[PDB]
Amino acid sequence: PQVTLWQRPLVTIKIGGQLKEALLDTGADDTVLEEMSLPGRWKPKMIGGIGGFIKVRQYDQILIEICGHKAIGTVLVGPTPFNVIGRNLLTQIGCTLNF
Amino acid sequence: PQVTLWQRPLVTIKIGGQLKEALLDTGADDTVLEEMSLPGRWKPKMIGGIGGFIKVRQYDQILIEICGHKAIGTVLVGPTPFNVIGRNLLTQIGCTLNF
Ligand SMILES: O=C(Nc1nc2ccccc2[nH]1)c1cccc(CN2C(=O)N(Cc3cccc(C(=O)Nc4nc5ccccc5[nH]4)c3)[C@H](Cc3ccccc3)[C@H](O)[C@@H](O)[C@H]2Cc2ccccc2)c1
Repeated sequence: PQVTLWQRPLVTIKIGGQLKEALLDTGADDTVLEEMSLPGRWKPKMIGGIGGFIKVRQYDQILIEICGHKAIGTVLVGPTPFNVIGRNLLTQIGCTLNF
Repeated sequence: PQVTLWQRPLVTIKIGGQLKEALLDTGADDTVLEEMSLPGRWKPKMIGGIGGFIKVRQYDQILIEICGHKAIGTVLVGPTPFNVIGRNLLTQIGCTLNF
């Protein structure tokens, strides 16, 4: 659908059997989610934002359903203030910007 | 134009007589630019991001031209790693997300 930006572009995701809301974030290269229960092995990673750097657990091959749309990719789980869907997944659900 | 998200959505802006490149960022509420010479009066502000919070100077009613589109708005200048156009200006140039 089309989303204007007068509000935050929030969507529902289902991940790991849990329902969450997340921002569709075109500035973010990677998807990063607040700390939560995911099955599996992960590897530590460090990522940067405004404010500085944080350490996150990287999970690969995770299935996310964003709106109805399923995608599989790497997810980083970490101390973010908000769940953000980044370009790695936005690409898979066919998201574009238009102006 | 429509922009797909396989690469960072960068655009040229002109602000304060100077030409810069900036990311179109649907997840950012506010616009935040690296340190630069703006004239005028400003206010301290702190904003948060992934990584922590930073202190910035807020300038109001500044003209930006982003592509050939003029907008006036608040801009925050400070130590971001990259210039970010946030939704406060994205709404003025008519930007939309579509999937
Ligand atoms: O993959 C990422 N990295 C990365 N991959 C890697 C791979 C390998 C190694 C290292 C790596 N590193 C990555 C993923 C997600 C987010 C970010 C960092 N990231 C933000 O940090 N941000 C804060 C941001 C940016 C601009 C403006 C604001 C804003 O207005 N805030 C605000 N607070 C306030 C308090 C009071 C009053 C007014 C206020 N206003 C906020 C928001 C996301 C966000 C939104 C809400 C809450 C938390 C985070 C932007 O949307 C994002 O695109 C982006 C912007 C940005 C992009 C690059 C550099 C710096 C910044 C990076």
